[PDB]
Amino acid sequence: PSRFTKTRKHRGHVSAGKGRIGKHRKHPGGRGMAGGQHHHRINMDKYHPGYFGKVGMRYFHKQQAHFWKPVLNLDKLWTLIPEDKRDQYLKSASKETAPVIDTLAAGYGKILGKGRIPNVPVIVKARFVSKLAEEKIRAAGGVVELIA
Amino acid sequence: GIDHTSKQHKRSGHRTAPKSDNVYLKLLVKLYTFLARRTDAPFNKVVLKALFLSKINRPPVSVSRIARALKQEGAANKTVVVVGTVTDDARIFEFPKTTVAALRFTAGARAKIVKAGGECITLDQLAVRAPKGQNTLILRGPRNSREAVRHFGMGPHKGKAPRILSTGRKFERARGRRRSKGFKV
Amino acid sequence: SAQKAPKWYPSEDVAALKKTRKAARPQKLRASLVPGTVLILLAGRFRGKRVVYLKHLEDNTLLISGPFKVNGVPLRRVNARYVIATSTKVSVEGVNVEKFNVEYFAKEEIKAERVEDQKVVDKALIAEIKKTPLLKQYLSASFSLKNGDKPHMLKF
Amino acid sequence: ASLPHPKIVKKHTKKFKRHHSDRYHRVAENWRKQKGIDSVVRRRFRGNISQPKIGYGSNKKTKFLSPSGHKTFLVANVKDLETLTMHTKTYAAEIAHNISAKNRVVILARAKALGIKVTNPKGRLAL
RNA sequence: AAGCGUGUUACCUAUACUCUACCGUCAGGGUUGAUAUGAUGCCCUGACGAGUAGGCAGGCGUGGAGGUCAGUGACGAAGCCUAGACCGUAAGGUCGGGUCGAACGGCCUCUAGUGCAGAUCUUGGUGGUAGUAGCAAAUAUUCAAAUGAGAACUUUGAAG
RNA sequence: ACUAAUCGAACCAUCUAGUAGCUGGUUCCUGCCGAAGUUUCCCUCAGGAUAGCAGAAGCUCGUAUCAGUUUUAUGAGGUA
RNA sequence: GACGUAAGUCAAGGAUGCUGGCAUAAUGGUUAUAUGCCGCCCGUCUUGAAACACGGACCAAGGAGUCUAACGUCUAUGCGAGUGUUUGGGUGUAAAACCCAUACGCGUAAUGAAAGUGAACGUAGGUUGGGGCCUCGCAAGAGGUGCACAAUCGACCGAU
RNA sequence: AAAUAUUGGCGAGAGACCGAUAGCGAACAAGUACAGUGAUGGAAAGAUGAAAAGAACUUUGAAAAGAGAGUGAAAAAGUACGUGAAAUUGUUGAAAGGGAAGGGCAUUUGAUCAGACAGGCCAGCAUCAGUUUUGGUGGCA
Ligand SMILES: [Mg+2]
Ligand SMILES: [Mg+2]
Ligand SMILES: [Mg+2]
Ligand SMILES: [Mg+2]
Ligand SMILES: [Mg+2]
Ligand SMILES: [Mg+2]
Ligand SMILES: [Mg+2]
Ligand SMILES: [Mg+2]
Ligand SMILES: [Mg+2]
Ligand SMILES: [Mg+2]
Ligand SMILES: [Mg+2]
Ligand SMILES: [Mg+2]
Ligand SMILES: [Mg+2]
Ligand SMILES: [Mg+2]
Ligand SMILES: [Mg+2]
Ligand SMILES: [Mg+2]
Ligand SMILES: [Mg+2]
Ligand SMILES: [Mg+2]
Ligand SMILES: [Mg+2]
Ligand SMILES: [Mg+2]
Ligand SMILES: [Mg+2]
Ligand SMILES: [Mg+2]
Ligand SMILES: [Mg+2]
Ligand SMILES: [Mg+2]
Ligand SMILES: [Mg+2]
Ligand SMILES: [Mg+2]
Ligand SMILES: [Mg+2]
Ligand SMILES: [Mg+2]
Ligand SMILES: [Mg+2]
Ligand SMILES: [Mg+2]
Ligand SMILES: [Mg+2]
Ligand SMILES: [Mg+2]
Ligand SMILES: [Mg+2]
Ligand SMILES: [Mg+2]
Ligand SMILES: [Mg+2]
Ligand SMILES: [Mg+2]
Ligand SMILES: [Mg+2]
Ligand SMILES: [Mg+2]
Ligand SMILES: [Mg+2]
Repeated sequence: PSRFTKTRKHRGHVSAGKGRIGKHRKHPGGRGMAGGQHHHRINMDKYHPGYFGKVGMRYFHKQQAHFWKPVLNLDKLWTLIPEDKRDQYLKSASKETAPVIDTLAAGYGKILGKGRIPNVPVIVKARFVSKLAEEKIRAAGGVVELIA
Repeated sequence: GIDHTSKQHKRSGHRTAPKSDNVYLKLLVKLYTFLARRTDAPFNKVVLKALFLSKINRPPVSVSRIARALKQEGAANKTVVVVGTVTDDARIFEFPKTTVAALRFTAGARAKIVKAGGECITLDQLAVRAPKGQNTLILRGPRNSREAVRHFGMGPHKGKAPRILSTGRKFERARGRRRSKGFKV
Repeated sequence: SAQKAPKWYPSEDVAALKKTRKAARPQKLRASLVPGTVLILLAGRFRGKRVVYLKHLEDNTLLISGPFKVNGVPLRRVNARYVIATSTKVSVEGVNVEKFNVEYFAKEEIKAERVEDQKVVDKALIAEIKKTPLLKQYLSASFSLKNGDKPHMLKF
Repeated sequence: ASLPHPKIVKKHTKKFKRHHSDRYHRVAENWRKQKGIDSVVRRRFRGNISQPKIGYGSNKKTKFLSPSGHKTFLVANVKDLETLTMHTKTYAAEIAHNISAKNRVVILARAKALGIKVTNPKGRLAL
């Protein structure tokens, strides 16, 4: 709100905090990103390196949905089982009754390997997996089933 | 006239009170101001100062951080003290039975601690049972993992994060970042 | 309400004084003031009168009777700081003055007793005043500064 | 009477009138800080007016006291006056300017009954 | 010498130095089983105080909004005047008296088209100048009567 | 020269609150702190960016790390 | 602390005692004037303004850092590996308040131009400090643990 | 067709909006009066009182009007109408004044003003304390 601003305190002081000598003017150095290569070069090279110039290939008509692939790590893999039913699988860890985790229905494209799941076998259905993530799942006694 | 060696009238620069208007927090400060004055236990003075801190200066402490702290040898039966918020962490699958004293608990963190057989305690109940901070383990969260910290000290060859809205190709990955375009920072 | 209220009011209690270490001790008069000395008064209705110093009372007043039969100055008190002490002295070992004190001079037509308290004292004082020459006329004359008198060089 | 107080010292009884408020009618006497670059008042040249500064602050044991030794409490009715029932040695009632004559009569009689001093016991009187 | 060189003392006086008080600021402390209920409170101790540009902090004032004072008011609200009074370092606040005629405050909060001496500032009002500069080109007016409150100036007559 | 008291491009309205590194002004009080006119770059020289000087917020600790100072020991220098 | 054998006293962590006049314009305040000494006209640009630099004859009223989109640091608050009810739906005492699904955004993964690949040798490492806590000690100190943070050497992910 | 738009038109309900120099240019016979050949430009201007009850009548004046009287709660509401500021001005009163005036500190003089007797004002002496200033004198090296 207006009453807490420094404008209120500057009332009675001539320059309004803008200085007598410098004397607040309209656009003393230019508008927007003017002079980014001329009189704003130092700032721009110090705080935005890489700003000017070109980079690799162009992609005409890029649709992000082609690239949709949310990653999920193993350390969060067991969160896709609801908490009420989680502890039953964590105990009695055995095959012939192993939790099927459909990571795609959970909204994930690829399972990565940040690692250290419990030693309980689980059936991980995924579109993609990292090599180490499938190692840790198999080491735990589970399996990854490729789905589409 | 006096040839002043030091700046006159300089404030300490340390918080002497919470900026917060939370009445219960100020009551907790009323309690630990008394305890810091009337006891010589350094725990009370440390907790008091931590009670003054700002939000970025009291990061969350995870239950898994607490459990790692309890793995310190000879620490498995110590009352963990967190002047702040304790959050839940599903990345840990075995939580120990311990008493944790904290300003705030999340629902997940409290459920995990209680399901372990442990106890969640307010700082005034800690003051009742450990007036001198007896057998206590003060834990602090990571201050420098804040997103804002990535951008401090930005400059050539410093390797900090530029302040930038859109990321990817075309956004500060050119002249100034590779020898093929000018130079590299 | 025109004025809301003070949330907490000051105490109406009155504090007791700290105990004071000011013990009253007797006044040390100047050496020049010895009973029997003639005194110039410097202030009051009897300005400039020469009187005889008789007794140092307990309120630090001097009891003077510049004999009433000589210059009309009655038995009265004076402040030692409003007095010039002279070198001329008449012995007061013939006059009783122990009956005179602070309650003798209380505030509330002359009273009867002070007349004979004066007419007894003046007998003893006039007796020795008649001895040395010119002192009775000296006690009748008033003191004043003439032209060129310098009291910082004057001897009294 | 009031509670015993130390002697009242003001440290500046004279009003702090604005520079050149005697010079121009448009300049009012309410104190204003000279902020001009060349101002003799701002620079504190000898012979110029004195400016308000914290060193003039009144003794805290005597601040807000009237010469009678009482703080003023503005009163609009009997209830506001009875706020000072147990505070007669430190506070004096002052009837608010907009109180009517017939209500002032009621306030004065109540104040006399309770021993409360009234700083303006003559406003709107038939005398 | 009341001049010049030199020597000796006394003496004068700065917002400087010593001590004391008061204000504020900073710092370090004290104070809870009635702190003899103000703990952003009260109290103890020490040091410090120049300031443009500028930063920050605590306050003062104005229009409107939620709440409260079952606040004020035609027995007079507000406004205005007042070398009358009081409080505050100050922004300001309060009271008395006059004028006046219908509304308006205190406190806790919310909000802003929120504070003027200046901008050859805008609009409006008003001065000094000053009863001043002036009312002097076109040749020129005069007598009498009438009218009228009033006639250099209107009308009529006479005349130039 | 003239083109309605307007002419080295009339007048009216709008775009239009046109832009200005330039001139002028920028409205209460008190308290505390307290500058710079120098470095580098710039169609830069009446302007900016940059660093510095400054305030504010603090935080981690609690007499250290120190220091516009000397001493001791040991270097270096090519001005008087 | 001193004095006194003790009683107790004292000039020893800040004035008491005695006495007088007046109780009002007497002291004091305000104001006008006088007297001594002092005091150049503000604002502004400026190295430098009282300037023979500029604006200002006077007065009143008006009069200039705003709002918005996106954002940085800091702070308060809610919840927390999540978070955001308000596009919309339900509902209502109807622009309020109350309730809510599916999504979407930001976060929870990086890196490469890209195709792609994608985070534990180890108690999630070693070393140096490190508040606090623990054990032993009258204490000092010694020993154990050591979160945040700091320096540093490694390990892991991607690029080469 | 509907969901969308809508500084125009018509009909409604509203506001932490403005309150007569504001708010539309215009609260009013306002796009009026007025300017310009013309396109165009374009104001200022609200408030007596509850009711005109808007002052009959006398008197002075050639008259405006004045003085009375009267109406009204009020004429300190008389259509030059609510209140009625400042600049500027008249009168009366006070005061000062040899080429400005105004200001600061202090006090004199004049004028003016507040409060208190259940201690308020101004002083004097004594014995002390703190800080100082100026004398006298003693003992030692
Ligand atoms: Mg300033
Ligand atoms: Mg300026
Ligand atoms: Mg004052
Ligand atoms: Mg003042
Ligand atoms: Mg200057
Ligand atoms: Mg000489
Ligand atoms: Mg200062
Ligand atoms: Mg208001
Ligand atoms: Mg009124
Ligand atoms: Mg006036
Ligand atoms: Mg009315
Ligand atoms: Mg404005
Ligand atoms: Mg003005
Ligand atoms: Mg100005
Ligand atoms: Mg003339
Ligand atoms: Mg323009
Ligand atoms: Mg300073
Ligand atoms: Mg170039
Ligand atoms: Mg310039
Ligand atoms: Mg050489
Ligand atoms: Mg050389
Ligand atoms: Mg006087
Ligand atoms: Mg002078
Ligand atoms: Mg120049
Ligand atoms: Mg100047
Ligand atoms: Mg100029
Ligand atoms: Mg001019
Ligand atoms: Mg002008
Ligand atoms: Mg104004
Ligand atoms: Mg208008
Ligand atoms: Mg009236
Ligand atoms: Mg009137
Ligand atoms: Mg009227
Ligand atoms: Mg009017
Ligand atoms: Mg009027
Ligand atoms: Mg006037
Ligand atoms: Mg003359
Ligand atoms: Mg003078
Ligand atoms: Mg002494």
